[PDB]
Amino acid sequence: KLADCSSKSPEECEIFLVEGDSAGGSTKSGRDSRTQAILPLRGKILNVEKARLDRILNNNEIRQMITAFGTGIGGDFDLAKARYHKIVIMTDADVDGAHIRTLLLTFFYRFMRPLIEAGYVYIAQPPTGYKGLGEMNADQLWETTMNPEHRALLQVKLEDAIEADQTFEMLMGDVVENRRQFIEDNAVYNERNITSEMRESFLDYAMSVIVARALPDVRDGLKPVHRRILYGLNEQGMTPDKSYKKSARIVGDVMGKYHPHGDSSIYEAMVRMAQDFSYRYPLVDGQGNFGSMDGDGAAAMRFTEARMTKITLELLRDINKDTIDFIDNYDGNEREPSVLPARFPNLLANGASGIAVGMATNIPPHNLTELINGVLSLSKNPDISIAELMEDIEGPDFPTAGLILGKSGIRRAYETGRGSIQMRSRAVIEERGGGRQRIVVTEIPFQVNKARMIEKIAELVRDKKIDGITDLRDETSLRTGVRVVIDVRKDANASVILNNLYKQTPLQTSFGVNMIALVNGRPKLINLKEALVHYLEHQKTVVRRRTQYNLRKAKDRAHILEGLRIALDHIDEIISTIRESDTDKVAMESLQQRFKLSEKQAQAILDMRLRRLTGLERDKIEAEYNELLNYISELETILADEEVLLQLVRDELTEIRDRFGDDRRTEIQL
Amino acid sequence: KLADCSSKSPEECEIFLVEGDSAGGSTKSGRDSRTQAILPLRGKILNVEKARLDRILNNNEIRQMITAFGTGIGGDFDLAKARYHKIVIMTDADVDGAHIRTLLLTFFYRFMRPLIEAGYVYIAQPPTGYKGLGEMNADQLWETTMNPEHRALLQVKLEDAIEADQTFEMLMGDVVENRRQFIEDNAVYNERNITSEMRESFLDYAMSVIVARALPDVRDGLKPVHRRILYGLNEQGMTPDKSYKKSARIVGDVMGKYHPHGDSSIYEAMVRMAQDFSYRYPLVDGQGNFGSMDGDGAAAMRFTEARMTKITLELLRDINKDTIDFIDNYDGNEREPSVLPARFPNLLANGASGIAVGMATNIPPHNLTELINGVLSLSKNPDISIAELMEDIEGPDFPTAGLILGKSGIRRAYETGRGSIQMRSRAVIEERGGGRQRIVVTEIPFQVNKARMIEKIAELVRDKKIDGITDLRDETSLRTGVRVVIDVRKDANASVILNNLYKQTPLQTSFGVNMIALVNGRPKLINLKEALVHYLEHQKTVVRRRTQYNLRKAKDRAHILEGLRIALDHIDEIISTIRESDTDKVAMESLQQRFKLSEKQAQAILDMRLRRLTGLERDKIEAEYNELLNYISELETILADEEVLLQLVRDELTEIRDRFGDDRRTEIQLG
DNA sequence: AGCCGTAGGGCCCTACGGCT
DNA sequence: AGCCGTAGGGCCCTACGGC
Ligand SMILES: O=C1COc2ccc(N3C[C@H](CCNC[C@H]4Cc5cccc(Cl)c5C4)OC3=O)nc2N1
Ligand SMILES: [Cl-]
Ligand SMILES: [Cl-]
Ligand SMILES: [Cl-]
Ligand SMILES: [Mn+2]
Ligand SMILES: [Mn+2]
Ligand SMILES: [Mn+2]
Repeated sequence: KLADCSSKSPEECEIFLVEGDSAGGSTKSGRDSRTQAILPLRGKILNVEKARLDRILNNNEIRQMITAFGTGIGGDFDLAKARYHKIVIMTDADVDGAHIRTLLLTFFYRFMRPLIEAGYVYIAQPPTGYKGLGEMNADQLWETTMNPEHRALLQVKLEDAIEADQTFEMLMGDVVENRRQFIEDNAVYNERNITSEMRESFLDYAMSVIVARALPDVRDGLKPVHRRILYGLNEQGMTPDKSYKKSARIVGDVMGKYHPHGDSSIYEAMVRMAQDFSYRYPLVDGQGNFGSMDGDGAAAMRFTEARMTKITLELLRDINKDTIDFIDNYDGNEREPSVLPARFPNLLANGASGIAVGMATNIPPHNLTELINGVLSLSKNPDISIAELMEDIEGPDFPTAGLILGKSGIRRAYETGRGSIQMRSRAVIEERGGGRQRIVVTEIPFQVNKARMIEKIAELVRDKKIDGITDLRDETSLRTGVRVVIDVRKDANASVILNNLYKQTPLQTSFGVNMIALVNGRPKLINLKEALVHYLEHQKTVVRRRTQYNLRKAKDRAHILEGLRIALDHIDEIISTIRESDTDKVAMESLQQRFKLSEKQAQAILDMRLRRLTGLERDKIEAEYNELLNYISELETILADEEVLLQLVRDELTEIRDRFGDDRRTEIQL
Repeated sequence: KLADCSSKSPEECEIFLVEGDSAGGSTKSGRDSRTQAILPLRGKILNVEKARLDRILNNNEIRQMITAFGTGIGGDFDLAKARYHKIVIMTDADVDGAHIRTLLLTFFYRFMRPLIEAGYVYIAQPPTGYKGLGEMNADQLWETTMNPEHRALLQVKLEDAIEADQTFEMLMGDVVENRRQFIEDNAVYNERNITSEMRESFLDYAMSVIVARALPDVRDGLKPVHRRILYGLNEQGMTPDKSYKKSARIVGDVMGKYHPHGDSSIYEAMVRMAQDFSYRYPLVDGQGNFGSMDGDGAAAMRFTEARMTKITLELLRDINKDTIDFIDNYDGNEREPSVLPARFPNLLANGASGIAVGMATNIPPHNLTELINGVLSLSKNPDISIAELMEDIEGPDFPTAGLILGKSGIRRAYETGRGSIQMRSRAVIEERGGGRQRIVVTEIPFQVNKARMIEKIAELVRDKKIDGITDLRDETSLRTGVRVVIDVRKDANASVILNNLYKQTPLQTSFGVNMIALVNGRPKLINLKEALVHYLEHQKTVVRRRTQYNLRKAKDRAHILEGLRIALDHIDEIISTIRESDTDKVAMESLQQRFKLSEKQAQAILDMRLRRLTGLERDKIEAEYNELLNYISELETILADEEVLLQLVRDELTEIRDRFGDDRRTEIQLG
């Protein structure tokens, strides 16, 4: 909805395009309303390079810009009717605002190309460090970005019409592989030429989606939003032994500290982590309505509560023992983990699916006993083959159970990273009395919506697209579990109906495996052994660093305790020394001198409470020291022999297998 | 919408009504889907005692119920066509769920009475402690509420049709005064008869809105949502000196801790406190788009940042010195203040508007300097008249400045608590060249939406209801301020046009004063002096309790200093005593009997660190003891003489006036 | 009239890749 | 063709009282 300017001389009038009304309100308050109109849009606009033509012309946003510009489109473009001589793209200073700019330019170039050639399209430059313009105060948006006296608008120029053509089709067109080859050749881990602006802005968007949004890290199997939710729960001590915490608090916590994005993305990613039909090993324990297999969303975040599951403690275990590198957060006010310790193989256990740019990923979940057995075998034989690994890891193990048809799709996916896996419901034919039968479905394929699949069966029966079905009911319940009943007409073959259902409904569904994950911060198609080799290497690194951290801290503490033991052994001299010093600093110097102490030891002596001089407190000091010396010698044994450290890796993985390993759910049928 | 059950036999089928899809999901997952259908609604349902039939019949929620029930309505009702023989009202277990229940009952009583008389209407009893059914797990909603083996449904009974009629008309009808009377007459601060159910659930709703939602407390000027926000900022140290904090963290924090309601009510309440066109003395310091006078909303909470203003530190000043009573929060997991110390008279300074039940409140804002001089005059003269307080407090002072026409409406509002005050835009007539003129408006009345005012004027011009306006523009800008231009046709009398605009548009707007506030937890219409009296009596209690807290605290400390003095004087024997003690208890027991020490004194000695034995601490400890003793008598002098306590209140008020007092913005012109 | 301000409640558009 | 899941972006109904 346009906020027009009062002047009607197009030569001096500017229209700014902003992402929405949050951004529009700061822009309206700061503008010069005589000459500066504002059109807030609605986020991502239609990609006209990919869209059917009738659909573009019906698009509400497309239509409001055409109307606003007054020019018309395509053949009917009349540049003499433009209502503004500066069209100013002013999206947010983040990667999504870069994307929206590339979509806006695609539309101008494909439908209002003379606007560009006439020098009418500009790119505003609002400062970085604000999530959107709505975060800026009006006078700041004026002085930095909109005031003609200070701003630095870039004018879009079209130099090479053929290169611009090709550019728009490669970046914005539907041939993914040309977009993908552009990203790989260019990935890096005033006036403005449109080709160049399109390239740099789309690459800026595409790389961010690839390494910091849609794909999981090979080491902990997490995407950034999930890693930040799980770190946020741990920062707040939201452990299984504590009471549930309001989901609104959690989301608001994670958004402000670590994840500068919309609340629905954070909340709905936390939700998936609590759903036992989505996560093979759920990472979040939800209290309340957390959605169903029928596609119902969760309850609004003001109602639900959450904490960590017990297995999530294994993801976070030893995160504060210098086991993983922390990084600066998005605004330099917080620290966050680049990766979680991940003391079970979470990428394969829970799987992943993510639509990135130029590529996607689709990793099925696995049984945790089999995975760790697989890692165990790899650790005892670096040259193990994929086939040997499949003796441990039979194939996927979906939270929703069901059946897998055959093994060659599994084997291809594990050997190459790509493969097609036919999944089936668990369905039986059974008698219902009076000579009649029914088909009874008790498990359905992974990621299939049950209500949607039932409606698809009702549509087929209604439209006479399948014969033999008299009735269709969902009898699922907490007491029953999943139970879908399809009653068969008397004397009709119910095996033929079922096989037809497998052909015409999601009762059979394929899972296309496409195992892409971040390896060393780069997207990579990996096979099964590589995924396990990267995980095992992470675990050797974590436990080595935890050992190195534990040894430093123990030695420091022992060093302190040696000072307290000296003080307990010479308590009268300690008192005399301190009492005869004017100041704490003279005391600290004199203690260092008399008793050969370090500064840290002297300050520990000065900080000791008189209660530490009682009998049982002196014994406590001696006991902690003796215990610490034994602990130090054990830690040093581990760092001195790579084999002992590798054996500690296997032992802690075996402990996790025994505590959290469960039975396989999906049956793999020959 | 409707998740129907599979049985088509009505006598065994039940339909549960819940507030929405969040509640519906838990209900749908817990139900027995053979006999239990579910219809989520959309929150507050239409009050059909107040609405006419055309609106009712086209309301989406009402239609869905009628279709689902199958019986038709009114004279078309047919009990034989009921698709269920149990209609179960299962709203959330909170006062707004009680309200929705009264609304649904009203609809059944007025359109489907034979359903009640057949005993087909029931009330479910989900357990308390959940914000909505969407917080329960599926299985616990089944076992507590839906399972026929353990549930306690209430069958709605109609026992006297004359009493029911009158009850529905009184509680839900148009006339407000009968509703207000029922609340006043009744407020206290497995089958169910419908009149009892309607009176109980409605009174619960009404009392909760009256005393814990829409009306300000007379002492600190705040409604519960605003108090909890501001307390929330203070408990997280979001002070003016610290950086801004993310609005979403604040809102999520306040909702979990103290305010179990929608995030839109929390965020919008914080937003208004940050608007210098809404608050005469803004309590929240906002970062980003916090809305405008055109009725633009604030940026969404994921974009904005907030902290306290400096004047808000005065609302919170002394909150940690036992000056106000803390209470348990909604779930018993937290403590929250019942009232803030409010070291400036914030009820009148910032005003309030609120719609409650059976009553509303409209308090206009005032100039801080005038208010405090008012309170000061009062404190010197309990018998002071309203005319004399108006020598200090001339009338409201809107953040939007503007003009007030005359004093008679102000005077009536201050004497009785009610009165109409005419607000006028600041408007001049000026030349624009070529012999033509214009009207220029630079200030609009309080709470008038500028863009809406402009389009009303434009509407009068295009509908030829006002002569002589040729053009109209909004030239407002950050550099210019508010500036609306109205061009006048050449030769037209721009003063006639102006006067017509005051008549026909919000350019002139009334403020209807209705000073209702909470006095001792009860709503009360109060005049200006009573409002000032209650505030001053608050300031006396706060300063007296603060003084008593510092006295208690200073005496505990001097006591500790006396025990440490003794230790430092016998430090060798203190150390030995301790060293030969196996446990801290034996040490405690020994120190007390040897040096005549209390438990806390001997605990302080055992807690003392070694660095405290340096040779100037004894004098440093003696130094603090003798100032503390000077400090204890200063405090005791205040508590011994009420005139001194009163003078201390005046002194701290005068200093607040000097630091935050500012000039009057609204001009009162005579009438 | 419809607006003030705390409350109850929810829906739909867009991009992106790969499988059907 | 339209589904999967992280992302960008917003709008409407209801109660309540006084004018
Ligand atoms: O308690 C907390 C904690 O952390 C938070 C972070 C962030 C946000 N939020 C919420 C809000 C966006 C969600 N509602 C948008 C409405 C627009 C619209 C239009 C038509 C139909 C519908 Cl249904 C809707 C829904 O914007 C924002 O930033 N809230 C919270 N709350
Ligand atoms: Cl300590
Ligand atoms: Cl304090
Ligand atoms: Cl208005
Ligand atoms: Mn944005
Ligand atoms: Mn509710
Ligand atoms: Mn008027």
